[PDB]
Amino acid sequence: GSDLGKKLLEAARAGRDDEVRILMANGADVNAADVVGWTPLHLAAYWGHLEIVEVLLKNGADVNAYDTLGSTPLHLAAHFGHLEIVEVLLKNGADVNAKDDNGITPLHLAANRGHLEIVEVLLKYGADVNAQDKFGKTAFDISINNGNEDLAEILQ
Amino acid sequence: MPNFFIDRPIFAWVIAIIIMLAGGLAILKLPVAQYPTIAPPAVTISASYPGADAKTVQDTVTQVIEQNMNGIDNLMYMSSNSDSTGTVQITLTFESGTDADIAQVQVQNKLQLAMPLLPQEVQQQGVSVEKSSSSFLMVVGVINTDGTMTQEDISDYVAANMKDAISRTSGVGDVQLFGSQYAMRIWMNPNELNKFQLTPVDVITAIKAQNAQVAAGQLGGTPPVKGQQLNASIIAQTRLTSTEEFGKILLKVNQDGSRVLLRDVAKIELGGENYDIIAEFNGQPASGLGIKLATGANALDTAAAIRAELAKMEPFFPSGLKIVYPYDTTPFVKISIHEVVKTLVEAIILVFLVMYLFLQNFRATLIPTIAVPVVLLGTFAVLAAFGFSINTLTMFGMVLAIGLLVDDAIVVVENVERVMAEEGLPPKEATRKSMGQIQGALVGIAMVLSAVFVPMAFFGGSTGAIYRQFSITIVSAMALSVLVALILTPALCATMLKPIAKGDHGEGKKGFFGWFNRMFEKSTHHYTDSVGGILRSTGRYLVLYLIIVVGMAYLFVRLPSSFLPDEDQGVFMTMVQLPAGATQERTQKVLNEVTHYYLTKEKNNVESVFAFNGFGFAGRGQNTGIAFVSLKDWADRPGEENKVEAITMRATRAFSQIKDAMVFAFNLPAIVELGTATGFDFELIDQAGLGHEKLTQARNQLLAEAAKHPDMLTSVRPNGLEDTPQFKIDIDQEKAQALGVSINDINTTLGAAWGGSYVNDFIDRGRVKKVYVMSEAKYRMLPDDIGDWYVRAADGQMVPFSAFSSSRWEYGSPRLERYNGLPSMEILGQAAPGKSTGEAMELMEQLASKLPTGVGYDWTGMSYQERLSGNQAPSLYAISLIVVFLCLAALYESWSIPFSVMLVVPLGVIGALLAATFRGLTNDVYFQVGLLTTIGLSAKNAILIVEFAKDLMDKEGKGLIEATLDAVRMRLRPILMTSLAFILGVMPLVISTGAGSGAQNAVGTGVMGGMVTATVLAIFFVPVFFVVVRRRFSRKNEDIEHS
Amino acid sequence: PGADAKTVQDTVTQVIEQNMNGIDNLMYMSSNSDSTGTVQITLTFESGTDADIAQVQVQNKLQLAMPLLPQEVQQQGVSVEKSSSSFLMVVGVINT
Amino acid sequence: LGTATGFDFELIDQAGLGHEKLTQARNQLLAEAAKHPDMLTSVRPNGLEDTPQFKIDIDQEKAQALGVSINDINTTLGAAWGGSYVNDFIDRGRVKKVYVMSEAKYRMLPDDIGDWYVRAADGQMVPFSAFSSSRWEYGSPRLE
Amino acid sequence: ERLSGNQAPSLYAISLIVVFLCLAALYESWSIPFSVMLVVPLGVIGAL
Ligand SMILES: CN(C)c1ccc(O)c2c1C[C@H]1C[C@H]3[C@H](N(C)C)C(O)=C(C(N)=O)C(=O)[C@@]3(O)C(O)=C1C2=O
Repeated sequence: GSDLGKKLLEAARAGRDDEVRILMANGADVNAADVVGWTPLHLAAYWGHLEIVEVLLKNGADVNAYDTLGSTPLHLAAHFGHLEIVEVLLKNGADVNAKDDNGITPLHLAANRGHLEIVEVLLKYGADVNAQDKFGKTAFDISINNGNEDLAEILQ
Repeated sequence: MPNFFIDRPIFAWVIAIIIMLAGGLAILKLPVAQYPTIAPPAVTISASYPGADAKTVQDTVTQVIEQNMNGIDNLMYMSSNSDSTGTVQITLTFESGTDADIAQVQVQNKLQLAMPLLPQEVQQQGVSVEKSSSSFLMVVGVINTDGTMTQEDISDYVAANMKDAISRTSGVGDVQLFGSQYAMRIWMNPNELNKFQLTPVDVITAIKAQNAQVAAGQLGGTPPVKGQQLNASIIAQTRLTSTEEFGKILLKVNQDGSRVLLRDVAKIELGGENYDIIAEFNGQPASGLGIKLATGANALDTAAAIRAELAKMEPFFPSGLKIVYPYDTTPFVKISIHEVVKTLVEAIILVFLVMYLFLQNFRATLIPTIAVPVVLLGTFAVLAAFGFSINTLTMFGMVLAIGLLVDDAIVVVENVERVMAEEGLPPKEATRKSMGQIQGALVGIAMVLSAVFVPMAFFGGSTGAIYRQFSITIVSAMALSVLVALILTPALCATMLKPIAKGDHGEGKKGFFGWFNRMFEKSTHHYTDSVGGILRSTGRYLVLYLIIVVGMAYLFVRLPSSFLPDEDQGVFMTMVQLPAGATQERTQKVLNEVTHYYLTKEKNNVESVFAFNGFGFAGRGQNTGIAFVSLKDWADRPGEENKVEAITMRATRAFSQIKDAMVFAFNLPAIVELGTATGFDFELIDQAGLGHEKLTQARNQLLAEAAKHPDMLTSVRPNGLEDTPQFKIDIDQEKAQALGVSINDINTTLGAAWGGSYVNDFIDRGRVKKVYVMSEAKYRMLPDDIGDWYVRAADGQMVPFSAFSSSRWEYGSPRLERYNGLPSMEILGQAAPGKSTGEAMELMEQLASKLPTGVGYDWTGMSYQERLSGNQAPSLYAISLIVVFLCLAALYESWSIPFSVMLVVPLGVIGALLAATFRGLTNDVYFQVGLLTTIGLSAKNAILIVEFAKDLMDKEGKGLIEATLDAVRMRLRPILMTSLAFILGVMPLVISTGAGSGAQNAVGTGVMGGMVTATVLAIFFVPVFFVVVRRRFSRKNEDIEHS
Repeated sequence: PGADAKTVQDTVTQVIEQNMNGIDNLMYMSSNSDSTGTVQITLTFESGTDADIAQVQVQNKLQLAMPLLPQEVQQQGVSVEKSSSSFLMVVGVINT
Repeated sequence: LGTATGFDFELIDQAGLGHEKLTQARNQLLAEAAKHPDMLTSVRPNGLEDTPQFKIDIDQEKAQALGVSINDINTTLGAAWGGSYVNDFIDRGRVKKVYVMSEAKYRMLPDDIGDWYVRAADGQMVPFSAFSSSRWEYGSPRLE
Repeated sequence: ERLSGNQAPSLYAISLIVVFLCLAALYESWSIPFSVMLVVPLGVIGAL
């Protein structure tokens, strides 16, 4: 990293929109990453800061940045139920089938926590329903392991 | 009583000497300490879970213990933190006055019932229960200047050779080692383990089996066979004692018959029990001891004894081993004793000077020089009687009692010299008459001064603990002063004073004294002339009195209040905080720069920097550190710019440029056992089951609102740490079962390699110590190392961790807080400039009331006490007023005349408020106690004026004005003598700079200001009080003389 | 049971001794560990110490080292007694 | 209170010198003291002197080769020769202990060691003489 | 012994001084107490 990179990261995590905008205006790197490879977009997707996500994307943030274990902001937003952020990310070109180092996709994550509406959005945008993580498991396998009957239906 | 001892001056001397004897004995035997117990008693439970994260610690240890912490007497609140180092501390704080030994025993008994519920690894570390509210007597550091020892070597030497001798020294009560005795460290290599189809499980099993101490019975053991001739012990396996013996533990015998020894899969070395803290003294590896005073011990005795014990070990130290003393409260305590004695010795000299200036003979001068030391010595015996100690507070109690003690001596002696001169009466008979005039009033004064000072002792909490010290000291000195004034000083007046010819006022003396006597006779005439004219139109001065009373109230309301002055204690701290996930090595560079700065740009002021990499006062962690700066003696640091406050601001400014970290310097509190005292201490509490993330959100909400009232609250901030990245690794149960890998082998391999594991004990040079297994560092650093660890399946195949695990980054807490058993987040803060912390606290609660449902709050620490002790000052002093009134009503046999004494109270207060306001000081406890001694003296002056006036009317028939004028003429000289001696005696305290000057300034300037206006104003005002009160409450003729 | 002196001392005596600090009014501590499998650790306190307090504080420190003792020693029961009082009487019992 | 006559001296190992060196130092001090009989008399140790003990070494390699576990070995030796508290039983209504120990005649002399067998993983009975050696040495019957 | 040998002379210095003081009050004299205190060896020699 470097100077204004670090202030943007903490700004995106804390949810300080005006300051994100100010640091943008001053030439801060939208794609500045910390030690684990999280960008401001990672941070804002994880903490659910929808407006910061938009502002970062409007300013050319890599929508498909991956951390050191291969996870993208879409993974985070889908895993922790941030539906509106999942739509914004997909609208801006987020790889709906991105896999982390474990073969895990946003659909696996959304399915594992039961976020039915996120699962439908991801499917609408072309999520491979038969995608398998490193253990051979699909979102369907996840659904029936969780006993989530509604999800199990939707995932054919 | 005075008549009895006038006729027996040797019996009087004998009582004085026995009093002095009892006091000197007390001084050789009383505990000495900087402060008495002031913090509420706290008990701390500490436990350790090696390799555990904060949430694991809290949910397997903290909550289990907390749920058993009920049914404990006098508990005020409980708080805990559980952190990423595997450590939990639960602090239970008890009401002031709780027996801390009982509180500890009850906590221990509740804890011991939850012990079987704790993980075995936590039980094996030892769960300690300690009294944690006492503070360090001294911190000993230990270095090796030869450069030949790591901190682990130094800690082992301290643990094995020094720690217990210290613990055994006279007056020591607790001892904390900076580090650990050696542990046997097995550093595993996962490549070599896999090569031989082995895991940490097999290593741990082989150590337990081959590092064992076996009970084997005896040859010829009982019950024996008939005819047995031999009895002998069977000795089987014994604990291993060396790295070599651990290395040849046999793990395995291969197929070809070759041997896999422990040293073929691990490095083996004596090392530390853990490695979270790097300790350095002036940049060299260090260990040390934190030493606490035993309850009721003499601190001066213990420090000397500790230093002697370490001197006697010094010849048997390994070459280079050096003891250092970065912290020791003993020197500061000695300065306090010396400054107080200095103040007493010179107050006696000043009384000599004033006594000679006015009474002009050396015989009269000897009597206060005798009586005052008798009362001070004797006061120690009364303190010994009540269990008190010689401390900063009791000693300043005695310098505050000088004015009252000196006054008793002057009042007795000056009155006999006046009776002799006005009446030509011989010594013995003038003392009998003079004592008859003052004796009843001296006893009423003793009651009245008890009602002034005793209610103080009933304040609650920490402040009451401080006041109680002043209250008991001053009352005991005062009572003893009255006894001595009824026994010894009359007998000394009757036998040492030489007669004065009637009407002789020394006006016919030559030289300076004759000038003085003619000037002071003139002045008394102007004074009584002035009072006469004032008495002609009393209404105008009743309006002036009201102006003074309103001005006092105005000044009082605007004087900022505070707790105890900050002191330059010769030591301060500098905090180091690095970003999330920052490593020990990165924190060490910042501490090195901090250490370099102090030993370079502050070389003249700094003696040492004791830097601790791995803990701070926000919490523990690789990204946190503290440097404790010990300064050269105050003597070698002359100047405002070389005091702690100035050094601290320069350092903080200099460290503003450090980019890797937040680095802040700051002074210690006056009472480090209590801390802060400035500001408030807020607890946000999860009272539904909202969970940590929701609690942080609520906390951030409250913090944002608070920053939007910067006119009310400033610097409101979390006390703890923010969430940090963590590595979340999921074990796939299905794949493990498919491969035939058991979950116990999986979790034990991961835990032992990456967190380390306490296996069992061994014997190192005769002493039992621990064995720990852990991966060598280079195979446990980054996520890619996870896959180099193999676990053996049931079918014997080696399976890499990558086959049955997945992982991801997430956020979680490095330090979880709980308050009274519920998840909590502590918020510090303070009232904005010129605002009351009591009102800042009201805003905090109003903001808090808007937070999401299920979030609640509570106040702790100094703020808890405030909310339970604000209603005290007016009611405790209503009580004091009423009892003073009642005592005065008995003394004068009147319901109205007490008002002419009680109205002098604002006269000293306005000068105290003026002196503190001008000097920019605060209404702190030293100011408050000075107020009561000033009020005490002023009331005593009025009581004797009014007593003389009333007696002149009652037993000599004089009318109101003649009696009032004559009383005021007689009382002028002793009032001025006491006030000149006391004001001078307190001047060194007002201008004091240096060691302890914060306290001395505080007692000095309110007292000096109060003394000035009390005397100047009372000698004109209490005649007005007496005349208007006598005129308003009356019936038949009293303006005119009668028979 | 069945332990030699060195085994007793190095698995029981030292473990307990290392936890015998932070006790009020302790003058000295002594112990012996012998071939019968027995250890006695005697802590002696200043004259005037409340012996009930001294016992309670010793017991509390001991009880923290208990999980470190071999299970066979825990199962025998580790007693903590005031040992400075003397025998009022000794009763013997025989069968004639 | 006891004695009251005389003195009560403690010699203390303050480096890690160990018991044998401490006995030597003690014997040194006792010899000197006996050479001032005008000053000190009857200065003597309060405790006991070192006595022969039977030191038995278990060979870890041979045990592993035979498939005999060390736990079965040490438990067989300890329970038979030292005895072992197993659990509790009820005797006429009152709870009391159960102890297992060898009958006296099989636990008296070194030759008895070899009459004790431990079962290997493969089910064979292995005599203690197969995986152990022993020697006489000196050690303390009472450590202070 | 090593913590209580300095006691007998100082504890009895104290006793001497207080006896003197008590005698001085009884007789209203600093000197007459000596004519009592000097009897102390007279009983001690017979005991010895
Ligand atoms: C604040 N404190 C007393 C210090 C200061 C400097 C230090 O260098 C250290 C400590 C704590 C001590 C506690 C000791 C403890 N014990 C007395 C051996 C201990 O069991 C632990 C533990 N939590 O496992 C340590 O951290 C510890 O080994 C340790 O490494 C310390 C340490 O390194």
